[PDB]
Amino acid sequence: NLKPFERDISTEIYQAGNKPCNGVAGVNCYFPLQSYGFRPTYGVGHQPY
Amino acid sequence: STTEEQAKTFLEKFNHEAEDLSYQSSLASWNYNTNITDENVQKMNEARAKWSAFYEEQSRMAKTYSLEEIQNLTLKRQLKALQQSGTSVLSAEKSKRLNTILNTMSTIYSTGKVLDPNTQECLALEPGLDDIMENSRDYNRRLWAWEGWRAEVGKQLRPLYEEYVVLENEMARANNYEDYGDYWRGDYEVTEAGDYDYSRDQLMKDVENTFAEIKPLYEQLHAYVRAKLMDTYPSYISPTGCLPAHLLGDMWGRFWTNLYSLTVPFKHKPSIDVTEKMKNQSWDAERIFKEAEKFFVSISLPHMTQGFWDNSMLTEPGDGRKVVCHPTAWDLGKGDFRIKMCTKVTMDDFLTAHHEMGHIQYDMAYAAQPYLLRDGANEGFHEAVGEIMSLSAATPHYLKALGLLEPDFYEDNETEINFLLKQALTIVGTLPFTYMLEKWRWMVFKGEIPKEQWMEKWWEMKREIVGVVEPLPHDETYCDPACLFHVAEDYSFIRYYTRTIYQFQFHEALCKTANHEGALFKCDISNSTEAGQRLLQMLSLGKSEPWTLALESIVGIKTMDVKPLLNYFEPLFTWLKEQNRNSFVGWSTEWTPYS
Ligand SMILES: *[C@@H]1O[C@H](CO)[C@@H](O)[C@H](O)[C@H]1NC(C)=O
Ligand SMILES: *[C@@H]1O[C@H](CO)[C@@H](O)[C@H](O)[C@H]1NC(C)=O
Repeated sequence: NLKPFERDISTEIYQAGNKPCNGVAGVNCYFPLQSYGFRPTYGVGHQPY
Repeated sequence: STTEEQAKTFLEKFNHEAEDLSYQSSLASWNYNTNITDENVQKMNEARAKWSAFYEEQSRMAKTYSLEEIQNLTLKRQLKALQQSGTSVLSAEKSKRLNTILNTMSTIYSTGKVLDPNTQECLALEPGLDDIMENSRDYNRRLWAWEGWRAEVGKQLRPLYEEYVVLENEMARANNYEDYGDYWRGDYEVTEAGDYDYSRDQLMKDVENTFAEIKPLYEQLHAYVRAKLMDTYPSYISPTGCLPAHLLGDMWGRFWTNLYSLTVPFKHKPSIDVTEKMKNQSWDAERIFKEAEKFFVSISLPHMTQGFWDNSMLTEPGDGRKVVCHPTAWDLGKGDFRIKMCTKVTMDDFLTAHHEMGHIQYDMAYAAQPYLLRDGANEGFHEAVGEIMSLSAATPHYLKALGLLEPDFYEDNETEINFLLKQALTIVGTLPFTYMLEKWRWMVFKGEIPKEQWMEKWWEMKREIVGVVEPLPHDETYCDPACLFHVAEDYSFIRYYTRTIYQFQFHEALCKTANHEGALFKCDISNSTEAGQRLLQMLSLGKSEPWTLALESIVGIKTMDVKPLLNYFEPLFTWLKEQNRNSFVGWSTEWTPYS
C-alpha cells in the first residue's frame, strides 16, 4: 500500500521467497515494472488514458 | 519464511505474468499465415513453450498444501491447475519416439495415394473422393475408393495401439488414479460442496441413456428411404433391414450431409431459391456482413467491440496475399476476437461467419474471467451457442424484418416438407457414430474388455446395436480404431457429446420463456427482453460456481427431453405415419453382411 498524496519509488526487486534476494536474482518473480502490450484491438478500458 | 506465505503472493503474481505471454501466441497465427519470417514462424512455439513445461517449475511448491481452510474461494479450483506437474513421470527414452510415433500416421494419411485403374489421372482422398462421390452409379468405384485406401496403409496401423494405452493410463497411475477417464472428469469433479457434488463415473452411464432418443429419429428416416431407394439400389437395400452406409455421401458414414439426393421429395418441383431477386439493391460483399450485423439486433446480442473492425477482414485482399479459409477465433480476451473467412462475394460467407457469431458473443461474457477459468459451464457450452441460432439464420420466414421475404406464405406442408427435411439431414446422421465411439473409449480405458473381445466386438456390436453395414469388416488384419487422427492423437468426443442434446434445449429456452407453442421454426426471437435477460445470466456467471448448480438452472429438468427434437419437424414425422402405418417397423438383425 501507498500513503495518500505521496510519490511512489519502484526500485526494490521482489522475490517470491520471503528470504531476501541479497543482490542475487531469483526465480518466479521479475522486475515489478510492467510494460503493457498495447494492441489497437484493446478495449477502451484496456486502452491507456 | 513460510512457504504458504510465499505461495499466497506468488499465485496472485503469476496470473498476470502468464496472460502477457498467453496473448501473444494467437496473434502470430495470421501474420505467419500471410508472410513467413524467421521471427514469425517461431512466435507461437517459443511463446507456448514457457506455458506447459515451465508451469511445473512454478508448480513445485504446490504440493505442500494443508487442511488449511482459509482457501474457500474459486481459488482452490485454480489451485489444482497450480498443482499440475505434467508428464515429468515419463522417462525420456520411452517418450523420445512417443511424439514421433503419435504423428507418424498423420503424414501418411495426409500424403496418401488412392490407386486407380489405368492410372488415368492423379487421385487423392480429399477432395478427390467427394468430388466424384455421385458422379456415376458404379458400386465398384464406391467400394474400391475406400478399399484401396485401406489396403494402402491401414494394415500397418496396428502397432500404434500398443504403447498408446499403456502411456495414457500411466498418467492416471502417476496421478493416484487407476483410469485416465476419471482424470478427464476434472471439469465435472466437485468436492466438499453440499448437495452440488457430482461423480466422475456417473457421466459413464449416459451412453446407455442417450441412445433411447436416437432410434426414433433413425426410424422415421428409414421409412422414407424404404419408399424411394429400392429403385436406385435394389441389390443391397432390403426394406426390412438396416439402411446401407456405403451408398451415402460419406467415405465412412460419419457425416450424413449428402442425403438430399437420395431423399429428394419430388423430382418435378424444384426448390425455391432467389438470387437475382435479392440483388435489386446492388448486392455486394458488404451486404452479407451488413445483414449479419442487422441479425444482431434481431437476436438481442450486443455488437462486438473494436476488434470486430481491425482483426476481422470483411473484404477481399485483392492482392497476391493469401488468406486462411478456416476461421481462427481465440478467447484471448481484452477485446481480441476474430471472424475470418476467405472473405469474397460468396454466399457461404453468410453461414460460416454466423457459426463464429455465437463463439464471439459468448467470450466477452467471460473474457473478464481469468484464463484458467475462461469458459462456460462445461466444455460443450462453447460450441453449443454457435449453432443454436444458425438454424434461424437460414429460415427466411424468421427473416420478415430482412426486407427480402415478401411474406406470401405458402400453404404450410406443401412447401415446408421440401425445405425442413434438409435441416433434418443435420440432426440424423451424426448421432450413431458419436454414440458408438464414445462408448468404446470408456470401456477400453478401464480394461474390462478382453483382448479376444476388444477387436472383433468393434464389428460384432455394430451389426446389432446401431444397425449399420460396412463395405469391408476388419477382424485382425486392419485396425479400424487406428485410422482416425482422433484415435492416433488421443482425442475424445466429449467436446461434441454434452452439447449434442443440450443445444436443442438451449434453443427451446428462447421460446418457452416467450410463451411460444408449436413448431420452433415460427418462433419470433426479435425485440425480446425476456430471452436476453435469461441469456445474460449464465453467459457471465462462468465457472465461478460448481457446474452442478448451473446444470439445474440452464435446462430446468434433470432428465432429457425428446419432444423438442420431434416438434421442430412435426409435419415431416407425421406425414410418414400415414404411408408406413401398414408396414413392418424397425429392422431385422438376422439379415446383415456378417457372412
Ligand atoms: C401436407 O398435408 C396436406 C394435407 O392435405 C397435403 O395436402 C400435402 O400434400 C402435404 N404435403 C406434403 C409435402 O406431403
Ligand atoms: C417486436 O417487433 C416490433 C418492433 O419492431 C413490435 O411492433 C412488436 O410488438 C414486438 N413484439 C412482437 C411479438 O413482435
